[PDB]
Amino acid sequence: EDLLKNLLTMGVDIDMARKRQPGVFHRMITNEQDLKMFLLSKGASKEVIASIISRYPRAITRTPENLSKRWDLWRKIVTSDLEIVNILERSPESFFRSNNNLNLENNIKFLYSVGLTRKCLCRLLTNAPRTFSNSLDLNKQMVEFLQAAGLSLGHNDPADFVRKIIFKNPFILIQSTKRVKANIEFLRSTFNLNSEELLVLICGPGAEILDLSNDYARRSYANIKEKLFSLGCTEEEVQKFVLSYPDVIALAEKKFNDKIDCLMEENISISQIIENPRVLDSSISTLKSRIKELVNAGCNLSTLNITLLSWSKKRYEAKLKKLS
DNA sequence: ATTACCGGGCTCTGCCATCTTA
DNA sequence: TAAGATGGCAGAGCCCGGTAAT
Repeated sequence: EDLLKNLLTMGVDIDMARKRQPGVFHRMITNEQDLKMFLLSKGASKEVIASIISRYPRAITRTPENLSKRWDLWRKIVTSDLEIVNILERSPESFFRSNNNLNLENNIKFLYSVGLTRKCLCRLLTNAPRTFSNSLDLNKQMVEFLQAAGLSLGHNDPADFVRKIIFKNPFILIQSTKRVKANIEFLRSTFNLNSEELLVLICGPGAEILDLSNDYARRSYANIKEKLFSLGCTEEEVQKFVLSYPDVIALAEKKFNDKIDCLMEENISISQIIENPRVLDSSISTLKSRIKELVNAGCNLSTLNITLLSWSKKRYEAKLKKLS
């Protein structure tokens, strides 16, 4: 009845909203006013509230009480109201897509029961909020899948692998077990790779790899192989390089290639590059920016130690002064 | 005094398909 | 038999600085 006019006053993108959840508009009762007041109660700007609703309309169908109990359960994990406003601005659906506050509460029990610390639950929730809308069974699945993979390989107590992984890869619990499995095999296959080596890879420098979508790791490594092969890098060189800096798989193929070229267009050998993988941390902008700075003093780059291209502003800028 | 080695800190969706449920 | 609840998917880095090494 009064619905559409409210949303207009609230600043909502009504057309977008209708298309995302049309069933919300076929309802004889809605709590849009309650919700606005509630969020205003907790710090949220009028604009944010509109954005929120625009993207997840079903939000307006929750009761003040439900909202309050959920919010309080988030406060058992995050410490301030402002921290929660900010999360919801970036990810409304995670808060509003369920209304099962019992299940939420059990997740939290379960996560504690698995040995994670508040510091960690806070980390999950802040970066991977949607963890807390998973059903209990779904969070169990994954956790049991990790435990399994823990003991399937050398690790003495999976309990502590689980934590290492979840700390380093706070996005692990909202990936399918399918996806994660495949990325593990891809790793095992393509490289050495005995249980011990693999474990350290997964908990550490290549933890991101487990979150890559189906066949993306295959296809990015391929492009890495081809691109380096094309430059006279043997396969062995190629492996040592990627195992020493597995992060490089995440880059989009064009981004990797570009980077290689923009360096090498300035007469930096491929050999110089793969022997100092970390230079690829820098953005292309950071790279060319810095490349112009240096050639623009006496440096020839052909024979310079290039580690500095990926140093901090301070260490880099310091060294640049000294070179003029 | 200066570089190497290595690990940390930010990282926070939005959509579509497929069940449940009332 | 329609909404709500849930699972699952593609996407595609950068930067800083403590401490060891020299």
